[PDB]
Amino acid sequence: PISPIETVPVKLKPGMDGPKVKQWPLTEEKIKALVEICTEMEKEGKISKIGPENPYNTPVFAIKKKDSTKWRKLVDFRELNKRTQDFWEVQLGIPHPAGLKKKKSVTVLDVGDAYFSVPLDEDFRKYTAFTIPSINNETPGIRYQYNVLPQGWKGSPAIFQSSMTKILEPFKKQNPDIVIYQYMDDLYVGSDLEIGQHRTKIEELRQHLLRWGLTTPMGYELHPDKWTVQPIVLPEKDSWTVNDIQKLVGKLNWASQIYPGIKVRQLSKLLRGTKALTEVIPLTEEAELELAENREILKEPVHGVYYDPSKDLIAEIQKQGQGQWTYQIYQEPFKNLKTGKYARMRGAHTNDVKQLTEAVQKITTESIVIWGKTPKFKLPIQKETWETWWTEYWQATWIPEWEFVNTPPLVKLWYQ
Amino acid sequence: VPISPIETVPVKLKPGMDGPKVKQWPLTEEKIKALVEICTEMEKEGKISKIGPENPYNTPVFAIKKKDSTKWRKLVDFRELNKRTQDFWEVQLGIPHPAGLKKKKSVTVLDVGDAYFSVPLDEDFRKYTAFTIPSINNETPGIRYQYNVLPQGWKGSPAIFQSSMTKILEPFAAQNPDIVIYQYMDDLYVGSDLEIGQHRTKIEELRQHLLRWGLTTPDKKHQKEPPFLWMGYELHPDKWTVQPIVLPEKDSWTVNDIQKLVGKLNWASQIYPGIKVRQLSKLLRGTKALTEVIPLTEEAELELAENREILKEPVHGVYYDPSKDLIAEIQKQGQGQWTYQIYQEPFKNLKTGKYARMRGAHTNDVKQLTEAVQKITTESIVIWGKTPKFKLPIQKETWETWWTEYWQATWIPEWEFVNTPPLVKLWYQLEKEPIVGAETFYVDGAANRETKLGKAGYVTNKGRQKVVPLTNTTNQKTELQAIYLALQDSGLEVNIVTDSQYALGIIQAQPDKSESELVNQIIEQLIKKEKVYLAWVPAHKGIGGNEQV
Ligand SMILES: N#C/C=C/c1cc(Br)cc(Oc2ccc(Cl)cc2OCCn2ccc(=O)[nH]c2=O)c1
Repeated sequence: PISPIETVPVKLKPGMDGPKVKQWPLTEEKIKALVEICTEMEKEGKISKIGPENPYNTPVFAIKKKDSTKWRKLVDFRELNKRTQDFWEVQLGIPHPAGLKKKKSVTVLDVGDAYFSVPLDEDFRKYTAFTIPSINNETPGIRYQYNVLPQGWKGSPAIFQSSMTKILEPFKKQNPDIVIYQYMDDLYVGSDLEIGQHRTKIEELRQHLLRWGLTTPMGYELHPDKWTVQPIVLPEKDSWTVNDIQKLVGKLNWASQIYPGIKVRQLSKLLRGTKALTEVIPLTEEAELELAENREILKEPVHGVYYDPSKDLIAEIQKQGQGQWTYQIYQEPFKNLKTGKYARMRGAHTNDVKQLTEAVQKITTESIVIWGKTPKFKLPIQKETWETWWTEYWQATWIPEWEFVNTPPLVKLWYQ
Repeated sequence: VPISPIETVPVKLKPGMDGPKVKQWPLTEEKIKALVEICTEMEKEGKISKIGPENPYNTPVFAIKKKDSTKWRKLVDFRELNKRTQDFWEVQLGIPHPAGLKKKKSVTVLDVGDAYFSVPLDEDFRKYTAFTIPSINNETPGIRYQYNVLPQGWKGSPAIFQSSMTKILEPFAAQNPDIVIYQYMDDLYVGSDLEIGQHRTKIEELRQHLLRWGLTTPDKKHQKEPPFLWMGYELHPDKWTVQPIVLPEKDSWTVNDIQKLVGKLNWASQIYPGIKVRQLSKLLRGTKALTEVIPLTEEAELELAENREILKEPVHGVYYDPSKDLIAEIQKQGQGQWTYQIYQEPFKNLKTGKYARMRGAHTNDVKQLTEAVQKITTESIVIWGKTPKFKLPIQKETWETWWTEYWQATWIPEWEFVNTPPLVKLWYQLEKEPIVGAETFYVDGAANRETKLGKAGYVTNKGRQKVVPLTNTTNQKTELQAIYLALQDSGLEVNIVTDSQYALGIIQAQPDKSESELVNQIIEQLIKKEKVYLAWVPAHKGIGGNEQV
């Protein structure tokens, strides 16, 4: 391999040093996998062993590709990204098309391998250093740094930008109705075509890229035109106890914060006096009128809620049980950009961590499609547990930022 | 004479920083001669070079007499240089754990002398290492030197030496794959399963190899007969344990004393099953000072007593056998306290350990068990590179009914039920639905947030009403004590209804134990009951409610 022009100069944000993040301990299996992988990548001159004079480190994990038996190496570049990519966001930045979410179908392709063709700027290489950890600190880890553009670093899709635009240009002009957006190592291709026809166009693009030297190792198929903020549902029941009306009034009270108009004032008079919880209550005229106020005002979303590109995206997930989970993506409290639910199977395979991982990946993907950025998650899981088991189910080239929330009181009831 | 033919590691100063300039003219006219001798003997070995005053840099040098007086040693203060030099890769933040080592037929321990002085230093950097022995006096210029090798105490010596040693070893490890070598600082720990004679041979080969590289090794045998007192361990050929731990006896204890105490206890807990640090550590919430005297409690005294009882009879650990299964067993101990043993064999323990929760007010047994399992998973991954088979004192019905309806996501590996009481169980379960015909208490309570006086009260459906006065209480403790009140005044089946999101928060999580006495009482009432249903209604929304101001 040879560079067409000299390596693209890559500097760091002023007053910022390279990432010193420590390497997570690994199982012997994953270590061996990373050792084969890195031996081969070193044989291919993609990476090089480094000395004690390289203080920087960013973690490495071993995750599988799709369903296969091939071990893949995933580097967490989030820190190096925060450091070098914030002004690589502005300088080389790839603008986000706003029409990708309106198209009837969207497919995703992994183009990351392409980055292995381009060499990385020498001066910057020290910052890509990683370590394969030994079991039980019996030896110091194995230390490599990237010679070429590493996957997962967001400087790589920015540097490869021009080339991707070249390769894509003919396909783009031949198909004006197709939206193509590169986020990280992924190509997101939207169309209004029928599913089969969309797959034809997609296979066309695949083979095109393939004969331009771009390898792309049914599949991942998105339908963003089914995506909308999910409304609030008040229960449908034949006979109503006092407790049911309590929950009704409560959920209505919490919901009244989002939408101002609704009022429960006529539903409280049926609970007048001190009732037994299981006492059955009829439904009067006025309360039913205020229920008519209740249901039709909750099926139409709030106004004045707009996305702010400056503010981060925050995603909260709550476990509703039986494999079901719910989520909300929003910048500021009481204002919701995106709202949804997710349902895995009834078991025979899945567990909590699996379902949560798939959920997080889904939500991140949606956010990538819509806002061109990944949300920051508040995760309903113990920190150590996630940090241990998350790589197991992780099928994606990127990683979102995350924290761990310990305290939902009532919200599981309210969002179901 | 240990010179070296080794590739040096390039070193730069922190950007925008020049070399250290610090000077000492006076005193020590006795030790200055020792410095002369030391430096002349260090020059012939090529370790240092005398330099012409071209205006280079300077750092202090002191000659300290060693104890048991025989020879003099030379000390240099590099803190300034270390402040101005670049950052390196962390040599070791960890230690290997003996429980993870593989049992070998022969283990040889070599220590390389003049380790740092046997590794050459980068040329362009050498000027920054310049130190100058003063001259007695009369305004005669002192003798200027600089280091040609890794200076002792320098910032980049351990890492660079580790690298150099690694590379020096690299060919030999390939030539003799049947033996295993570990690097720790200077020390090389070699081991093999082959014949004792073959072992002696290989060891001698390696010794002469290192000596060809300029790294000296013990000339009389390998020395170092097992034990093997290493890093606070006793390493026996077939066994491993902890160096003797002396627990003192005192009339008065300070923060330093309790800290060192809980330290030694922690260090003991790995090989000694049953160690409890909880109350003793609770005494350390007095961290305000250091030399401040802390009076012991009864629980702490009994804790230290039980620990003393545990330590009095020695017990040992066993090494690792990758061809054997890995098992982990957790047993319940005391308030917020758990203990585990990891073993491949029934009576042979790889190690032991403890777990306790220092953070959060209220938590139940299933949760704490889960957390223990997690800690052991992490620990086993770090030590052995895998996750063991867990054997737990919990029924599957229990845990299944736990992680299903627990709001938090959690995962636990393959685990087998073992019956060794106490078995972890659910002491009570709240109803998910209200109780028919059963008395429904409407509870409330409040407090003046200044006077710090409050009231806790209830109004039922059957017409019963009550208000209990409460002194020195806040708004939360009142609305908890209202639930308490409704509990103690109700039959075996009760529907309690509160406007407190706090109280509902505590109760709905279903803690079996807390450190709050009131919450402990509420727990006891919940256990004593049969069917309890907690329900919540928005505060000040004018439902049935209790209004007492
Ligand atoms: N100073 C001092 C000594 C410290 C020290 C520190 C470490 Br880390 C390891 C070590 O010895 C070993 C070295 C390599 C291997 Cl593969 C196993 C070892 O032990 C296997 C178990 N074993 C350990 C000791 C012994 O005599 N016989 C034996 O079979 C020694």
